[PDB]
This record gives sequence, C-alpha cells and structure tokens, in this order.
Amino acid sequence: PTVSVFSMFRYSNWLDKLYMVVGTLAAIIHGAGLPLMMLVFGEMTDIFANAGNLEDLMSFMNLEEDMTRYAYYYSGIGAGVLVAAYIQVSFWCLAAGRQIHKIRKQFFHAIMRQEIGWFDVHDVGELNTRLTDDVSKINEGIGDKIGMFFQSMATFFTGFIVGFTRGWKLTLVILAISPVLGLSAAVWAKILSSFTDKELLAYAKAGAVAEEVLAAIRTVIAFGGQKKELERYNKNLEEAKRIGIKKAITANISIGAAFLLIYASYALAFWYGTTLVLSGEYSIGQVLTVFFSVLIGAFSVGQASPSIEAFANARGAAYEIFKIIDNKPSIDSYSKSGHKPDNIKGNLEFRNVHFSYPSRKEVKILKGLNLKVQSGQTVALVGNSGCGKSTTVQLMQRLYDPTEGMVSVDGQDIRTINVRFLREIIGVVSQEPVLFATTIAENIRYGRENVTMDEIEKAVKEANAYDFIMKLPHKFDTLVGERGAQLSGGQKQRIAIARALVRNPKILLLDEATSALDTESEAVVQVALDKARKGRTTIVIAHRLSTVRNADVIAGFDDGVIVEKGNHDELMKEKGIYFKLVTMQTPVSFWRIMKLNLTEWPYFVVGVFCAIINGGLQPAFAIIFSKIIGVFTRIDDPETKRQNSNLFSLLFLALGIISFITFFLQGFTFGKAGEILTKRLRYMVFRSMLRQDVSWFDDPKNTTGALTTRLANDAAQVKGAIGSRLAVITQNIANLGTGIIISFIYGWQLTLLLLAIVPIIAIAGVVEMKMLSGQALKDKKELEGAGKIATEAIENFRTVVSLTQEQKFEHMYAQSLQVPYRNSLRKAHIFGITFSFTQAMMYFSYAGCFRFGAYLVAHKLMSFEDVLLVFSAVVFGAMAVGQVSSFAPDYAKAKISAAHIIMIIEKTPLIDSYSTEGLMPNTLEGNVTFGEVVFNYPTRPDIPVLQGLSLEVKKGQTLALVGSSGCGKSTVVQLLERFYDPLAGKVLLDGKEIKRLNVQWLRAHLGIVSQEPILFDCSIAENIAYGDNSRVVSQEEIVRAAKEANIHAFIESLPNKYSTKVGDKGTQLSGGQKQRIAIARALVRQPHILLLDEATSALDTESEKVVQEALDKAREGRTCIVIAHRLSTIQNADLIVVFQNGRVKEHGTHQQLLAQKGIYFSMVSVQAG
Amino acid sequence: EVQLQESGPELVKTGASVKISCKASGYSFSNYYIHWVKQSHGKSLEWIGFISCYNGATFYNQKFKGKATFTVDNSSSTAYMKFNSLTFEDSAVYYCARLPIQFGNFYPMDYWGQGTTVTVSSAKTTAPSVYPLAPVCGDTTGSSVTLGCLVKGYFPEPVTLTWNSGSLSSGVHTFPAVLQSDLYTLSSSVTVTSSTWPSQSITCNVAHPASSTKVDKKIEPRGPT
Amino acid sequence: QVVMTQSPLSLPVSLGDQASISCRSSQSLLHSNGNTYLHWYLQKPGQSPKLLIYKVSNRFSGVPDRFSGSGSGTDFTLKISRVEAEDLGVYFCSQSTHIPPWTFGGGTKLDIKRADAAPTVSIFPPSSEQLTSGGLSVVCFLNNFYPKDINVKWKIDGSERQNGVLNSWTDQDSKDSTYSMSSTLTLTKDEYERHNSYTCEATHKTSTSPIVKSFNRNEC
Ligand SMILES: COc1cc2c(cc1OC)CN(CCc1ccc(-n3nnc(-c4cc(OC)c(OC)cc4NC(=O)[C@H]4CC(=O)c5ccccc5O4)n3)cc1)CC2
Ligand SMILES: COc1cc2c(cc1OC)CN(CCc1ccc(-n3nnc(-c4cc(OC)c(OC)cc4NC(=O)[C@H]4CC(=O)c5ccccc5O4)n3)cc1)CC2
Repeated sequence: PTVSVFSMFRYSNWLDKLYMVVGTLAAIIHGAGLPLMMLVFGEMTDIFANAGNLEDLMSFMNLEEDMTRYAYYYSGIGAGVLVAAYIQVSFWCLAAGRQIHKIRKQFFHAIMRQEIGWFDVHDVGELNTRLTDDVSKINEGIGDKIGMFFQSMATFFTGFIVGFTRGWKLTLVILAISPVLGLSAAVWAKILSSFTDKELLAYAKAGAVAEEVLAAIRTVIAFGGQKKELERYNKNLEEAKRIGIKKAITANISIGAAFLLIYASYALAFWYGTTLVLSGEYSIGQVLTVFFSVLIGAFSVGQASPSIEAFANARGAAYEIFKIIDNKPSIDSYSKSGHKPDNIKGNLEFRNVHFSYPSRKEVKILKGLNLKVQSGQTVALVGNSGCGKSTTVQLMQRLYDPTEGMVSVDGQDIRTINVRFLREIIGVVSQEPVLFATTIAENIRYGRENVTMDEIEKAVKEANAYDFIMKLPHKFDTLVGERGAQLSGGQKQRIAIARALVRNPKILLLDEATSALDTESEAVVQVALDKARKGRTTIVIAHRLSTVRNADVIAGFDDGVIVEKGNHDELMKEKGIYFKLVTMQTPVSFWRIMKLNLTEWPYFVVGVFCAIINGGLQPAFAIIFSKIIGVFTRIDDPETKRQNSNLFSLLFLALGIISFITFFLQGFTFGKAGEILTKRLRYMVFRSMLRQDVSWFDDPKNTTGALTTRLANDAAQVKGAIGSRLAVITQNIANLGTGIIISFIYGWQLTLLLLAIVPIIAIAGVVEMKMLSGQALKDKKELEGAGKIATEAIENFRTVVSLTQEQKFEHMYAQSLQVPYRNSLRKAHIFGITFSFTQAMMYFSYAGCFRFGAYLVAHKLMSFEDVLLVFSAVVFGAMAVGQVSSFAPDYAKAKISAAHIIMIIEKTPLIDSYSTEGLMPNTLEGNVTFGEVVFNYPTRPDIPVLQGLSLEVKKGQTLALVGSSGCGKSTVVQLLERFYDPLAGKVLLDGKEIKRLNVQWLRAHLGIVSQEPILFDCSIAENIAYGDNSRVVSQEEIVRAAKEANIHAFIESLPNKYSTKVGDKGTQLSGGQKQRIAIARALVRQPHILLLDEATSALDTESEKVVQEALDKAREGRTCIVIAHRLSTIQNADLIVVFQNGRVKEHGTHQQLLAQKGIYFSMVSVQAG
Repeated sequence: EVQLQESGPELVKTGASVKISCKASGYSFSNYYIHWVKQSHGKSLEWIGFISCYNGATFYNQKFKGKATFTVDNSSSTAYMKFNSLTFEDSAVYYCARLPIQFGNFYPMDYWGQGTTVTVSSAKTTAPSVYPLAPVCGDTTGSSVTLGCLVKGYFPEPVTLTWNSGSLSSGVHTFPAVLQSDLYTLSSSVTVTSSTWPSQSITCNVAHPASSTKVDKKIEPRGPT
Repeated sequence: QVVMTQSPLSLPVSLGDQASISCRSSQSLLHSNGNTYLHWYLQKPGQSPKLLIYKVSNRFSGVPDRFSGSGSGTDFTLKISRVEAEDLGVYFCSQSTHIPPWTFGGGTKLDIKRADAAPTVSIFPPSSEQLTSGGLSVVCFLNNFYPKDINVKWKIDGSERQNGVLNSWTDQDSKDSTYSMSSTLTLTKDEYERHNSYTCEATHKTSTSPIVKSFNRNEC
C-alpha cells in the first residue's frame, strides 16, 4: 500500500517534465527571495541608526542618497520574486492538470475493459467514490504542494545560510531554539489545514441513528419510538459534543503554546542580541537580519510538512487506480486479435455446461445442460423461478465463461473468436430493461451507428410504439427522465423491443418481454416477433403461455438440468411437469439568530473581551519593537541602554504570556458556545421533524439523505454565522483602528502614504492564507455537473456489454471532459498571476515606505523610531487583518442556512402527534365503514389512484384485498393509520369518525407488519421490544412471542442469543427470519385491529403454516385484514374484495365469487389444485 | 583584547604631505569612531577630530579644519590622516583612539594607538664633532677623576656612545640629546680612579647612521693647555 | 570649552605609601541626565595610554582594584593604594560631558622619593679640536643630585648665561637611583677671550650654597 514514486509520474510527457523542472527552479528562486530582503533590511536600518547616532553627537544629508540606492535593491528583489512566483505556480499547476486529465481518461478506458462478473462482485458506488475522491487526491498530491514544498525548503536553507554568514553566534542560539519552532509551526499548520474530517467523524458516530430514523420513516410512527430514538440521539449528540469540546480545547492549547514560544524566542533573541550590540561585537542591523532570517527559515521548514502529508496520501490513493488500470481481462473488446466469422448461420451448441456465479461459488445452480438449436427454431424454456433462465441468457452473450465443457455457435467454439463481433449480432432484451435519459431518437439509435429515420419509423411501427410517440410533444425530442420514470411501463418495454430490433441481429433472445403488458399490445408484438423470426434463431423466456404455444420447441428446467424435450404434443402425450401446467391453465430572516446563543452570554462576553485583547496585541508589539530599536538609534549611557533593553525583553515575554492565556480563552469560549448551539439546534430540528406528518416527508424535495446532510452541515454552519462575524469584527477593529490612530498621532504623512496601500496588503494576506490549505472546489462542481454520464455508463454495464457501443460512451466522456480542461488551464494562469502580484506588492511596500521615511527623517519632520512604528503598526496591521479575516467562514451561505433552519423549525404539521385533544371514548367495538373515499397523492395531484371506494368491516372479519400490483393495496392501510387524510369520503370507526378522535390512540390500538421488514441498529430483543412503547416490556412476553412466531429456534441457536447485534435493516440474517421477527414485533402489540401487507413474500411453505396458526388462534376478538398475492390465506378468508383501478368490483363471501365467474375466478383458476 | 598600532616616525620636510596609519585588530571595525588627537611636547593633549569607521563621515576641530583630511580603508581595517603643507608647528606625537557608536561620548576612549612622532626638518646628514674633553687642569679631585666626550651639531639622530670598546663599566654616566636649530647636541661623562687615569686608556665612541662615521677618540691628560 | 587643571605637575611619592592626584574642571561636570563623566587614563613612556577609571567612580575591566576615584562637581581625585614600581608613569584626566572638542589634562609624573644628597660638580676646559676649530664647550656635570628640580646658573664676569645652554634632565637611575643633568656653555673663539670666569654652580634644596668649581682660561 505504498506506490513507488516513479510509478505515479507515469503518463508524463516531455513537456510536462520540462514544466516540472522549470517550476522547481522558479520555486527555489522565489523561496530564497525573502532572507535577502531581510539582508537589505538589516543594512538599511544600520544606515538609519548610524545617521541618527552621529546627528545626536554633532548637536542627515547622505541619508537620503543612500536610501535612494537601497530602494533599488528592494525593487529588484520584488520584481525577481514576482516573476519566479508566477512561473512556479503556473507551471506546476499546468503539469499536474494535464497529467491528471490523462490519468482519468486512461482509467475510464480500463474500467470499461472489464467484465460484468468482476463488476457484479464489487460495489457500484465503490468505483464512483474511487473515481472522484482518488482522482482529486492524486491531483492535490502533485498539483502545487511540491512547489510550496521546494519553496519552503529553499527559504529554510537560504535563511540559515544568510544567518550564518552574517553572525554565527546568535545563529547558533536560534538554532538551539529552532526545533521547537519548527514543531510548533508544523502542528499549527496541521491543525489549521484540515479542520473538517475530525468533526465529521465526531458527528458520523451519531449519523448512524440519523440514518436509522430517516431510513425508517413509515414504520417509525407505528413503532412509536420518537421519544426513544430521540433519547438515543441525544446520547449520541452528547458524546459528539464531548469529543468536539476536547478537540477545541487541545487545538487552542497548541495555538497558544505556539504563540508563547514565538514570543519567548523574541525575548531571548533580543536579550542576547542586545547584549552583543552593547558589547560592541554586533550591529543592530546585523542582529535584526540574523534573527529575522533564522526565525523565518524555521517557520518555513515547519510549514513544509503538509506537502509531505498530501504526497503520501496521493501515493496511497493512486495505488488502487493503478491496480485497476494494470489488470487486463482474458477477453478484450478493443483487441482485434479476435476471430470474426463471415457466413453467420444460426446454430447453438451447448454440451456439459457447468457454471457457478463467482459472487456465491459455494452454491452450484447448474449441473450440466446440453442443447442443440437449429436455425429458425423458436425454443421456449419453462420452469419455476430459481432454475436460471436468466442464467442461461447471461451465459449466452459471453458475460462469463462456463467452468466445464465447451459451448459453440455454428461449428467453432466461442473461446477462440472475437467477443465484440459476437456481441453485436445477438439482440437480447433482459427482464427489466434500463433506458438512458436522452432523447428517444438517440435511445432507438443506440443499437448501431448509421441508422436513418426511415429505419427508425419502420422499427417503431414494428414495435407498435408510435401512438404514444404521436400524442406527446417533442416526438423525437422528448427527454425521457431517469430510469424510465417519465413514461409508462408498457411503452417502455415496447420501445425496448424496438431498441433491440434496430441492430438487425442474427440471434434474438427475449427474457420476460411482456411482464407488465396488456393483451392486444403483446399480441401485435408477438405477431411482429413472428414477422422477423424466419431468418434468425430465437429463444423466448416468458411467463405467459399465450406466446409460447406457437413456438417450435418447448423445454423444461429442473434443478438447472433441462429434463423434458420435444414439441407440444410430445410433452402432452408424456403428461410430465409441463402437463400439470397446461392442465391447470385450461433570505426570509435577518439576524434573529443572535438569540440562539443568548443563554450562553458569559461565553460571549469573555470571548469579546479576549478578542479585544487579541486584536490589540498587535499595536503593543509595534510599540515595543519600535522602542527597543530606538533605544539603539540614539546615544545614551550604557547602563540606561541596558536597562531599557532588559525591560523590553521582559515586556516581550509578558506579552507572550498574555497571548497564550487570551488565545486559549477566546478559542475555548467561542468553540464551546458554538458546539452548545449546534447540539441545541440538532436536538431541536430532529424533534421538530419527528413532530411532522408523513405528507411532509413524502414531498419530493424532502428526501431522507438530503435532510441528514442538511442537519450535519447547516447546524454546524449557523454557529459560525453568529459567533464568527462578531469575533472577527472585534479582532480586526482592535487590530487596525488603534493602529491607524497611533500611526496618525506620530507620523501623519507616512500613515497616509501607507493608507494608500493597506487594502492590497490585506488582500495579499488573505490570498496567502487561502493558499496555505484549500482555495476552491468549483472544479469538482463542473466535473460533477458533467459527471452523471460516467455514473450511468458504469451502473448499466449490462446494456453496454451487449450493445458493443462502449467506445461511443468513452467518446461521450471525452466530450464531457473537454471544456473543464480549457477552463482549468485559464484558471491556472490567472491564479499564478494574482499570487505573484500580491506577494510582489508586499515586497514593494518596503521600498516605498522607507524611501518616504528617509525623506522625512532628513528634514527633521520625524525620527526613525517613528517611521519604524508607522510601518510595523500599519503594514503588519493590514497583513494580520487579511490573515485573520481569511480563517473566517463566509457569510452568505451561512445566512441561507440559518434561514432554512428557522423555516423548518418554525413549520408546524396540520396534525399534532403530541396533543391529547380530540374524542376520547372509553370503549369501542371494532367495526370499520369506508364510504365514497377518494384519495389523490400530494406529489401526483393530476393522477388519481382512487375513485371513491367503500367497504364494510365487522368484528373478526378476515377481509382479503386482491388486485393488480399498484391498484391501491397499501393505500387503504395508509388511510387507516392516519398518514394521509382524504379530501373526500367518510370513514366511521364504530360510529366514531377518525378525524375527531385522539390521534395517538388509534396509533396505539392497532398494529401492522410492513411491506418490507426494517429493524434498528441493536439486538433482536430490542427489535421485538420496539413493538410496545411507554410500557415496561416483560421478557416472558418476548419469549412467548418468539415461540408463537416460530422464531424462538433461530434466536436460541444464536450466540449471545438476545444480545446478538444486528446491523442495518437486518442485513446479517435472512429475509424469512426478519419477516418472522416482524411478525413477532407486531405480535407484542396485541392489536384490536390487525393488518397484514404481503405476509408471505419471502417465506417457506412450512413456515407459512406456523405463522398462520398463531393468526388463526388470534383472529378471534380482533378485526383482521390480510392483503397478499398467495391464495392460501385468501381461500380461508371471510370476505374478499377485488380492486380494479381503485374501484371495488366484487365483494361478499368466497363461494359467491366462485359461483359468478368474473375477474376473481380468472385469478381463482390459474393454479387451482 | 583590542590592539591598534600606528605606522612609526616620519621625518618629513616642510610644506609636504604625510599620511599616518592606524591599524586595528581583534574587534569589529564597523562600529567605533576613530578619534585623532594631537600632542605637542610638554603640553596638554589636543583634539583634532573624528572619522566614522562605518561610512567615512568626519568632524574637524576648528583649528585643524582645512589642515587635515581623514580617510578610512574598511577592507584593510585601517584609518588614515593626511596633512596639507605641514608647518613647523605640526611636529608632535599623534594618537588614534576608539569610541563606540552607540554610546557616543557617554563612554571613554577605551583603547589607544601607540603614537607616532612626526618631525619637520630641512637640514641634512652631518658628521659628528667628537670633542675629547679633559678634567680641570692641574689639581685632582682625589680618587674620582672625571672625563668626558661630547658632540655638537649633528643631523639626524641618533648617536651611540660607549667607553673603552665596552671594556669600561665603571663611573659611566649617560645623558640624552637635544635638538636645536635643526641640529643635535649631546654630552656624557665617566668617572675613573687615579690608578685608571692617567694610568689607563679612556676612549669615547660615536656612531651616526646617515654619516657612518664609526669614530673612536681617546681622552688624553691635559698639561699646559 | 571647559579647561581641566591637574593640580600637581609632578608628585613625589615613595614605594609603600599612597598618593592622590586631583583634577579641577572650570565648569560643572554634571550632566542634564544625572551622571558625571570624568575618566582617568594612564600613559607610559613610549607606549599607548591605557584607561584606568571611566565615568564617575567606576573601574574598567582588566585593571586591579588598587586604583580608586572619588569626586564631586568641579573637583575630582584618584587614589593609588599599595603603589608599585610598574604603575609609575604619566596620568591624565579627560572630560566628556561637554564635547564639541574633547578636553584632557596636563598630566602628572610620579617620583620615587629617595634619600637626599648634593651633586658633585664636574667642569672641563674646552676640547683641543674645538680650540683648533675655533670654539669652546665647557660642560658642568652634576652627578648624584636629588630631587629633579634644580636650577644651575652659568656665569661669566658677573653675567648670567641664558643662550646656547640647556639642561639634559636624565631620569632616575635603576640601582643607585639618583638624578643627573648637563648644562653646557658654548661660544666662538672671539668671546672666549673677552671673558675669563666660566663659573657654574648648583642652587638646590639640598644645599642653598653654590658648590663652585671653575677654571681660568690662562691657568691650565
Ligand atoms: C515580512 O515581510 C514579508 C511578508 C510576507 C511575504 C514577504 C515578505 O517580505 C519579507 C510574502 N509572504 C510570505 C509569507 C509570510 C507571512 C507572514 C510573515 N510574518 N512575519 N512576521 C509576521 C508577524 C505576525 C504577527 O502575528 C500574527 C505579528 O503580531 C505580533 C507581527 C508580525 N510581524 C510584524 O509585525 C513586523 C514588524 C517589524 O518590525 C518587522 C521587522 C522585520 C521584518 C518584518 C517585520 O514585520 N508575519 C512572514 C512571511 C506573505 C507575507
Ligand atoms: C478554523 O478554526 C480556527 C480559525 C481561527 C483561529 C483558530 C481556529 O481553530 C479552531 C484563530 N485565528 C487564526 C488566525 C491566524 C492567522 C495567521 C496566523 N499566523 N501567524 N504567523 C503566520 C505565518 C504564516 C506564514 O505563511 C504560511 C509564514 O511563512 C513565512 C510564517 C508565519 N509566522 C511568522 O512569520 C512569525 C514571525 C514573526 O515575526 C511573528 C511576530 C509576531 C507573532 C507571530 C510571528 O510568527 N500566520 C495565525 C493565526 C483566527 C481564525
């Protein structure tokens, strides 16, 4: 898991290696720039000091002339550094951008060259996160951090070299102090660089119950765990709060320690330097230049660690992409060493074919199948689901290879001939097709390259899918939505048949081509299928026997092996399995957030005080620095000079200690108030969303994951929106206001001159800060807005592995990649220019300020201590203003966040779950009466699913509801359970209308089983224990319900039997077992009204009886309503209701519906026996 | 441990120019001022001026301005003082001294150059006039009978005087020389006993470099003259 | 333009006792800040002057502590404790509080303060080479005299000689450690004859009486 460095710089041109070399040279130059500026600064301040000393003796002419000369060194260094910085940044960014574009295109090629078996095992999203995260990490690992790394190493080396060639004594002292300085700068950059992932994990620990309660929305009011899930969520928030508090405390400890160390080093270095300057051994400019070069060098070598971090990350993230690109499959679509026939005649040969799925290789579905199919032979295969008809279809197109035997098509085997040429000539429709979300002309064009619209019209008229083309607008320009959601299912399957038929194939393979289709359209589709079957070989897999009776050969699967063979009458005169089949068939808010942290006002007041002191900490440094220099700018007694120097060293130390305390306090207090606000806001938004109705979440914009992300991000952004603006404003005021004032008092002219520069210096500071770690994410946003095509061509590997059109989607990916690449190059150039210009203006401020200062000193208008004060108080004031106002989070998105949070908190549901008001009778009977009830979905207001049904249910009346899939089966459940209230109709619950009753009482009395069993992230004892709430749950009822649901055996078998931790949605254990535990979880409710919705969807035949015996012994006393597709619970039901498009067609006893032969008898004579 | 040292004597003629050199070792040259100070003979010291060893800025006393120029050589760590048309009044001993730039007259002149004596002169080399002296005529002082040998009007210095080629180390008295009207003068005495004079030889010796006259002269007993 | 005055131009001191040298400033040597700057330096014959005591009463690093300095206003003093033989040179003081032009003092030499005695006058008739060359040079040696402030007088026929004569004041000897000087009267052969008496004496403190030793041009 550590790529060798040479392997990553693969895909590098010669132009890119030239870019890298020249960028490294420019980076070294721009790095070594700064210690030379310190050199010139030392020489210049020495000039000023000697002029002052002499003019205080003779009690200023050559001063102006020598400053004239030094301005030229300043300007030269400024220009050279501007050029070197521009070159370094632009060249490194261009090299990395082009290299990463090449990497990404070649990686997509590799991820396309694979096979479905290698793609069906790995997760689909895994490759998505691999692409985005891995590629962006490779980009940042080689983009610029190498530039800044070499620049910081150059600054360190040149700084120590200058410090040694000037004076080696103070240099050895600052060297002895240097390792702790480097460590402090490294840790301080390390904690300011990321500031996201640790708090993200601290919240992710709690994101589990978030995803729990937002992944189980419907069943959560039946479970009624709102109070309990809210308690557990409060616990998780408490732990997250404690971890975040410890984070803030330790981070601010490290910050304060770094600043205390900086200031103690200032104190020691000035103490020793002034000892030498007073002992005549050193000058003041010399001590200044030696100290500034060594201190800056140590800080830079400290700041060059995140480059190493990002490079290690880039190697680690490139390992997997290189392994993907490195892998070559046995069969390559791109490879042209495959063999291609010419006289392609339809002949199928399978002999001794054994194959198992590599996802589950322990189970063997197939145990040998031998077939020989001639041309024009319509072969159908019949059998139950589990034998693998779809397995045989996937075995045909060489999606895999059989482990035993050899398959052949017309003499020669598949294993020596080309895969793509074979893949284009077999037109296959799968069971559930997928449609790409383009126009329908492109969709029907997707078979082959050069198809004109006349062949399109002939193919769609063969498919009989031109009428719905005729009725909708944009008859070749209609953009079908995601996964065929815009159109209906029958139009979708008919145009899918068209999309296969445009290839003009040699072998046609249909797999369940008429699942959701009606009578006449399946008829005309099958007539068209016999219109094009005479030149081709065909295999049809279907459930309806209307299209099977007119075939050539019928065959039957049993346990994977094809057992029966022959024509219709041969299987009819043999009375086999199939015999039994045919015999049976015949914004809005503006700063109302100030009151959100109001209760923690001591934190706010101590924070504003500490911010005032931490802002004013700068002009005090200006004062002490200028005073300690002016002590050596004038003449005085040696002892007075030594006393002043010692006093100012002590003042440096004391200022450092104050800085430590105040940084700790401000950081801790603001972080603590922020975290308390985030906790109080997450708690409240979760409670207010739990108080909502099901109609609220069912809104199309109110999605689960989107809402957990809204919580995670906005509840942490609104804390900044309130605390950070105030803290930063106060910091910047106490930093720059008193600075401009003290400057105006002493030097009036130079203060105006530098006022004409402070904005650009602040801008340079903010830019340098945004460059230290993290500038912009917009490139990811462009790639994402253009990245859905790779997602869709990855997920739907199925259609692309057969259509033989992979290169077209690779070219589409290239067309998607083109324009962001041009924009990235233009942005690299612009960014280089801006960075260089800002740093150069920071380099030219020296020259301007000190030339005007020399002209002022020469004319007696001010001293040198004064110009030093104005400089160090105004220019560094503006630089600190920029540096600090950078770390502040921006304000517009924070405001939008607070607005939406307050909106959602403020929103109140029409029905309140916490209120007790309503009709509370002490008694009931258990009779339900629906009358003229109509319901339309709020997300689909134009489409009515109901047209006024009615129903009468009495005590103990086993009421079966039978109908088509999607005719309002669970809608009556949702009308009962107070999810949706209908616009019209009347529902009487024992002569008591549900709209006037208590809301929680109806949700307490009844108890259902969901359409899909969902459990929570705990053990099975807490799975069944969720069924009864606000009540002391007895374990005797737990074991009694586990015995009654016949899940007691599977619980008592498991180790840690009632403490066995179940994962998400019961993904560890099987579907029948979680269905039985859903039966046990509903069973503890003991409901007076019981509903079942698909009680035997995935369950064994011996388990259905042991589920139903508890139901039949407990159906007395309670009203029972079962909805299922299996007829075994429908035969013994009391009254049976058949639905048709929401309308009640037949009702009454089962013998009455069996007497009058209608649509129910149609479904009652399918598998009667 | 700071050591400045100067060039050495420079016997120049009138109306000429002469450069005096102060060389400083063992410390930082860039900081201190070098102060030039004059001293005539038998009089109080006198301040000439100062040169800034950093950039070469100067300040002159009122008397000496227009008669002296100060310059500095940083790469050689030396200071230079040059006259212009030096007169007879500039024969003296001159000194260079050190004074830091930060304190500036609130500190003493810590370290001094050794001093180099200038002498203005117009005369030229001369042969010494070795005069053989003799005691008082007739009477004796007893045991201690005195003798002597001297010179008059020689240029330039020095002169070495020994007695009996060094073999006489008894009753010998040496006295320094004196400059007068661009020439020199000397004298010396030796006391001997009666059994050493007029019983033994007593010879004075002179040696003037710019004349090479390694002359010797025995002092004889005086009779009628 | 302050003017320092160092009180004794010479201080007769012995070895084993102490002395004190005093400088008087014409102006007040305080400063507007509150410190007084008056430094004492030591100079040796043929060497460079060293710094003995800087500022008011402070001592320079690298000197013993025998030296001490105390003063007020316009009168300051130095003190040598346990005087030695090496620390015998010229001293001087230096003002630095008013420095348009730096100011120093006149200096002070030290003495050895030996036992007293009177010199032995020695006189010579002129040299034969001088009579041949037309000249006279009569020297008046005076050995073993003490202390080194004596005023001898050349006399001719009752007239004091003030021309062509100076005194060669030798310093104190090493072992015998007594003083000497040389007064030499010279004239041309013309006025050599117009006078007869070339009388030299030694007027000192050890003896007010002139110790006369003369000869006569004719008598020889
Ligand atoms: C220094 O100039 C340059 C600056 C820049 C460039 C190039 C530069 O060319 C040299 C180009 N990028 C380089 C990256 C970078 C960013 C910042 C710094 N910082 N260095 N110090 C401080 C500082 C931080 C304080 O806490 C927040 C603080 O408050 C207590 C005060 C300070 N400093 C000051 O106040 C003074 C006062 C003073 O007398 C002085 C004397 C000598 C030199 C600088 C001086 O600046 N930040 C150095 C490099 C971006 C910024
Ligand atoms: C996210 O959440 C948080 C947000 C916030 C905080 C905490 C958070 O945590 C939750 C607390 N605030 C942080 C705001 C802030 C802004 C800048 C700084 N920097 N200070 N220095 C440098 C510097 C940058 C260099 O380029 C990279 C560089 O390379 C050349 C060098 C340096 N440093 C230096 O040069 C020296 C030299 C020097 O003379 C000096 C003099 C005085 C004082 C320090 C000095 O340090 N940046 C410190 C804090 C607000 C926002």
